[PDB]
Amino acid sequence: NEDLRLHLLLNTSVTCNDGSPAGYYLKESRGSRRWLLFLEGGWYCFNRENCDSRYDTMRRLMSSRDWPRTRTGTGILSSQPEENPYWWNANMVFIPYCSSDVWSGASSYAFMGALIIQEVVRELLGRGLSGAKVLLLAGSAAGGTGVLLNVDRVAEQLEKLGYPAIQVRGLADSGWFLDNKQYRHTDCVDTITCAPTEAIRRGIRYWNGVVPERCRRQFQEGEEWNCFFGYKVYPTLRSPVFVVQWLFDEAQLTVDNVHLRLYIQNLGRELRHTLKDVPASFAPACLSHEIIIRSHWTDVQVKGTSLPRALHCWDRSLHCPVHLVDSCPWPHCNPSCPT
Ligand SMILES: CCCC/C=C\CCCCCCCC(=O)O
Repeated sequence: NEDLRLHLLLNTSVTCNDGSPAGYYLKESRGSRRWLLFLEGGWYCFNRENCDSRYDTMRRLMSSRDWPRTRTGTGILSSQPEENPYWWNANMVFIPYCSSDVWSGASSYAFMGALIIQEVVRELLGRGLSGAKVLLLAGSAAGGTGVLLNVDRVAEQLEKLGYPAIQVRGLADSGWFLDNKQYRHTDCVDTITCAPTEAIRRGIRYWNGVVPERCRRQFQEGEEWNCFFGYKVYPTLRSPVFVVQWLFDEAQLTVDNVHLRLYIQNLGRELRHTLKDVPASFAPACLSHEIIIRSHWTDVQVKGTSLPRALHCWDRSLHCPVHLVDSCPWPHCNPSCPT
């Protein structure tokens, strides 16, 4: 009924990590010229040991063999007006994360995250995307970072094939991280604990990871890893991109080696600073991780404006405030924070 339905890619060369076919879930919207393509998150692995361990304990993130044939859209993928006041009628696409590579892989464990996005788009042309006017590439966590890496690729691809009437845009949620110093230094062993900078150096070589050419050209060769960090990729992006980022992201803190005060401040403070020249943003002062596909994404507010209203104001100003960093230095100084 309102279910998004599973499709597997007709090009079987484009796969999940274990060779199973990749795919996408879709709920078509009679009428709408608006497309929402959401990239799922779920960490990553950068060497054999970590990927083997991910494969045994979090196998859904590496294979499509057990994917259910349908799933219900939630938050911004919801078709219920109460849950998704402005976007409920869009064409809804969910792209499951089965490449453990922050959607950067292009080598044909296989790491193919960038080609999966590429392939999904090509398929959707023949499903009404050909007749589309707005394409919003959204994603949470690793999927939030994957938007940054892919949004201009997706734009370029759609010109090449003869579809300049589609406007590609980005929404990066909980995907904007700092390449910073750890609280308590430690070796690059576990995914959860390895430092942000070393993790991706490892990752990019392991995944034959590719980054957007406009960021790539403007770095020394073998230095491509820099382009995983929002502040370094962003000013280079041609596509308009809205940034949703908790000031105190739980994933950020886990790789900075915190386990539940002067350090916190510095992080929270620099986040404000990295975001002061991104005009499209929504950074509530809470302790959390991800929001755009949670049903309670309508409850959060900064400066009187909800997240759904901010994105709408952002959308209106592209065809009502849009830059909204919550103003304090402490998690739980904002009464509408979740749970
Ligand atoms: C937070 C680690 C440094 C960020 C570097 C590259 C992007 C990876 C983002 C993965 C977020 C991990 C949490 C998740 O995906 O649910």
